Amino acid sequence: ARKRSTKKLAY
Amino acid sequence: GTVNWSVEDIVKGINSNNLESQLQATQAARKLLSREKQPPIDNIIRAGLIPKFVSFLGKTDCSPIQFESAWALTNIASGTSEQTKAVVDGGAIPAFISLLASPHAHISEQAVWALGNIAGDGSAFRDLVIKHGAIDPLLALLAVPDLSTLACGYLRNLTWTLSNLCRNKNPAPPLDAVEQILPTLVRLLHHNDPEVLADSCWAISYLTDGPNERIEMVVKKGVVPQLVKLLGATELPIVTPALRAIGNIVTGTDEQTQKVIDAGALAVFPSLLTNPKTNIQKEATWTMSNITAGRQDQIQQVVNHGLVPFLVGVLSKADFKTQKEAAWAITNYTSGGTVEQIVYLVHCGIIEPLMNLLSAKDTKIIQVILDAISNIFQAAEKLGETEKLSIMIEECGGLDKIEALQRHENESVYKASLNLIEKYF
Repeated sequence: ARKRSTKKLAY
Repeated sequence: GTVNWSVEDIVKGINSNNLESQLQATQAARKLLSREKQPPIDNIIRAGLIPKFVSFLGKTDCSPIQFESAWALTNIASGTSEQTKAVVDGGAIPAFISLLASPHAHISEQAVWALGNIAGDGSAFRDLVIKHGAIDPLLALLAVPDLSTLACGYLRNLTWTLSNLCRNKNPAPPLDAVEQILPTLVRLLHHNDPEVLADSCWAISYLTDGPNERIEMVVKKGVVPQLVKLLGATELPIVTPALRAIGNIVTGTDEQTQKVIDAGALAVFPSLLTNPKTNIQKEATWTMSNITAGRQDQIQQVVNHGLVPFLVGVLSKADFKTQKEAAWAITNYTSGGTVEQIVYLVHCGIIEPLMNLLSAKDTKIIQVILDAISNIFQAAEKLGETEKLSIMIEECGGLDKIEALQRHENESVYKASLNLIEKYF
């Protein structure tokens, strides 16, 4: 019972 | 005019001491770098043009060359980490920050875009953009009474750049920067544009991906109800980040999970746990597994919303990763649940799919299933109904799987199967 845990080009 | 230039001609134009020739050559470079098929970024860098573009960023009396150079540098910074680094090494960060306050909206938007790329490279350049003082001018651009007055593309770009400022870990963004950004992020989370909403949810999901103190920073702003509302949206690009943020939040303390529950989140999970997009099902089942690891009253709220049958369904048929998340959810349920809750789980038909999953090759899911079965057997022991549970497991064909796992390579599976067979079979 334990909890478990970009870029852009301008065209 | 400025279409299909060679880097040689661009260099000759930029090297001339004629500002108009420089402007035309910079526009030609922008057009080269804005082409969809392999833009020649490395050639432009090797030509030594980044310092010239950075210098042009400061030509206040020639706004067109400011815009063209900002566009070219944006597209250079959109590439690999080495190319973004080449942009940063030219001194572009302070120049773009100075352009944020330009009276020309398209130049300011281009600077926002470029800073977004630079910060999106990673935590180092993110924190460096923050250190140069970008947050204040960025947020000042959104200091309007009604966001609807702003241009749609401008607002979307600002939101995306802020999301990149909230992005990445090891280290996470500075606490003071997060506190400075959060109010504008809440305001944007209440905006009506789908892309702005999606990027705001992504920012929130970044900010909630960390220790409970970061999650607490987020939840004290009162965003959980809006996140639940967006969780029930029709646009998948909105539901995905909203669901990620809700899952991150429920990875925290029991009180934060309870804030998620009180906002009505569970009512959405009948659809999420049956969503046709496998990613949504996986994320929702992981979120459920983290909710079932909470208090017994929270498990009871899961029961009251009729979600146990949906977990049985996901366990019976789904992508294997989703089925493994469901196995984890069942094991947490059985670990923290009351005897009544566990017998209810059994009455919903969990044993047969839980046993059919023992045929998998993954060892971790097998161990999780064996732990869940051990917990169920413990509840039955407290009820004196272990023989009925054993008969049920035998009719499903699970005893065969367990006695076969007695010959498993892993030590934990070996020992758990042997313990089960020695104590109940």
